[PDB]
Amino acid sequence: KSPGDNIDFQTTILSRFDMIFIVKDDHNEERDISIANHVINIHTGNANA
Amino acid sequence: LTLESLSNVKANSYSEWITQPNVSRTIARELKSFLLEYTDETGRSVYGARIRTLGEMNSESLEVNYRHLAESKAILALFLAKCPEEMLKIFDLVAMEATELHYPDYARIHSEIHVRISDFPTIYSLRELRESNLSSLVRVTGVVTRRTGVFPQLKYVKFNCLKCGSILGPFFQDSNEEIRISFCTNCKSKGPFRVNGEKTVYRNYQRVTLQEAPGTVPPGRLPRHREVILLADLVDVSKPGEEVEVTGIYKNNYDGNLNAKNGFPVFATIIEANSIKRRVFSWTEEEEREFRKISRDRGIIDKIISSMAPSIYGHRDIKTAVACSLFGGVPKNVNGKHSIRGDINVLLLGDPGTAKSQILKYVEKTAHRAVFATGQGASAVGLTASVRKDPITKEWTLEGGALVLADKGVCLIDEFDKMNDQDRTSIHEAMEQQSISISKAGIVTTLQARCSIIAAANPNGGRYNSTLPLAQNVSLTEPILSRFDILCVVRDLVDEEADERLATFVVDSHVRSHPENSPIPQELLMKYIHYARTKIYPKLHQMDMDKVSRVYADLRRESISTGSFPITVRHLESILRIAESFAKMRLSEFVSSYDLDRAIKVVVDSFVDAQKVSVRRQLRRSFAIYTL
Ligand SMILES: Nc1ncnc2c1ncn2[C@@H]1O[C@H](COP(=O)(O)OP(=O)(O)OP(O)(O)=S)[C@@H](O)[C@H]1O
Ligand SMILES: [Mg+2]
Ligand SMILES: [Zn+2]
Repeated sequence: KSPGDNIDFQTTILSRFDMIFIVKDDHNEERDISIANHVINIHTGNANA
Repeated sequence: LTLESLSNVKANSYSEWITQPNVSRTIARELKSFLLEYTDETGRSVYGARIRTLGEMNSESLEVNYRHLAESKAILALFLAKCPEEMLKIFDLVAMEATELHYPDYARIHSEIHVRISDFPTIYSLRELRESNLSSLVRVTGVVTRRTGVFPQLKYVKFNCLKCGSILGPFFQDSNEEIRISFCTNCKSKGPFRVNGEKTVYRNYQRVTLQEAPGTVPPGRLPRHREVILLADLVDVSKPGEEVEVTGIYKNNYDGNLNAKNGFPVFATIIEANSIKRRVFSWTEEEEREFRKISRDRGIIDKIISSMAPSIYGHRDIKTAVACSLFGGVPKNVNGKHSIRGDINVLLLGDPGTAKSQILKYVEKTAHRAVFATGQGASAVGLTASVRKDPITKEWTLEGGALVLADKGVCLIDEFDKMNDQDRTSIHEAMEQQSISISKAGIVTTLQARCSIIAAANPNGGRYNSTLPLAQNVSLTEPILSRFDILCVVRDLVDEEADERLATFVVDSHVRSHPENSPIPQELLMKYIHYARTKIYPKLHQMDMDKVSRVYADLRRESISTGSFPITVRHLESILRIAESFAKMRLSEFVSSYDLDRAIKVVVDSFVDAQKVSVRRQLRRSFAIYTL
């Protein structure tokens, strides 16, 4: 689908924003391992230190 | 005089009889003797022990049993029953002297002792009060509906003269009528005297509306109500909505020019409460040791889950989700910037007749602070915060709603699918940032709404569809479905064996409920749950990391295989949050691998049950290791 087809609003609204980001679901093993490690770091308290 | 001479009366009425000074001092002497010498033939004086206890705890209340006074001094019990005001004043002076003998400096500290008569024999309902009960002692049952704020009432009134400026000595204030002053003793004038509240001493005052309990009311009739006046030590003892027994003097209100609407000289009546008796998550030191003893057992989690909702049969997964929601996790603010929610949100999506309402009621009885709200009905606390003006008082109040009121607690929402837009925005904000922002009537503020949410909903059309997935089965949009940690889909598939035990359970409840006819007991479980929420705060260590990243990577790619809705980071955080509630049931400061595996099982089972029938059969074989 188009980026304007994915949004549930008018495409002219997109023009009013200076920077638009399209955040992607990578669906990769090595990225999932790293992000899981990061979240467990946050929950453990190693991230705070 | 003597007791037999006290029984004989010379005055016109009993009030003027007790009013006589010789009779009054005889009554005071006999009451002092009775307070001193009374025993139950066990070698112990109960009233001496009561005086010592109230002296040691610095109390102004002496609880005196009516049966003890009745068996020993029957004429004094009759005098207390029929003319209670002056009798209670005399025996208050008697008890004050008795406390003075025990403690000499108690008088300067307190200077007042209130005697609470207990176990009055006759019990009246509110509908059977007549004028014969006026100015007499009455014991009535009732449910408290509303109570006023505590107000200062004048007790030792001090005046000042406007001509001289001197402060004139204190006078005791009768609670029945206003007192006034006409002489100065310094100016020898009747000039204008003003009350100064700086030197005046006050007592607490409260008004409580008491109605007849609806069970005792006859069918066609309406419940009668009375106003009960609570004095200094008795204020704020009765929460509205609870049923109590009040003993007090039944008396008339005095109002100017009576009632002009009726056309008859009609008086309003009140109960001046001598005593309040009620028909708490505090643990002792022994209860903590018993909690450690029962938490040392290996099957503590199984036993807690089995103790969840005894009236509910066969719904073990729901009971597990309720146990996680009641125990809760640890909310964590890492380095201030990043915040992670630490309470479990459970959504029970089920067909009608699956006993979700009974589960919500059980959580309400069980949890410390549980607020019940409904989308469809009206007689409940609203979910939206508001600022409202009372149509009578003309005074504005800010109410946070059910979500703010359940802060550090539980919000139980029945009929989740039937909300309007404003409620949907309110619960969306509460599950998003755990706060409620209000900008109304000049008030701009944010209220804390860190409340765990347990909700009950029905599928579209009244029946759940297995071929359709979870998003199509509810009107709930995907972001509000994502905020829930546990998603319990319940369908009553017709199995003859299950229906047999369910029907047997219902019929056995019906038979035992007839008037003519392993689990932790709930009182202990309630305090165990409260202790775990405030004492444990479980944590996990860094070497347990290599497994959770292992399973989560094995999670997501399987969601890639079938094309279902994805496993996000919220599922990992739900795993790590539910595991911190399993370690709270064990009362353990660390999170073990078994609690983590059980949390993985709960999250995976909630994820698979939410799938369509095609996705579910593929997902069950791949995650059979985690589900076991
Ligand atoms: N597993 C069960 N164990 C015990 N009682 C049950 C069970 N399932 C249903 N019931 C009974 O069935 C009745 C269902 O009443 P409610 O729980 O009030 O209705 P509901 O389940 O909330 O569904 P609604 O209100 O129609 S959406 C109650 O009398 C329950 O006691
Ligand atoms: Mg219901
Ligand atoms: Zn004066």
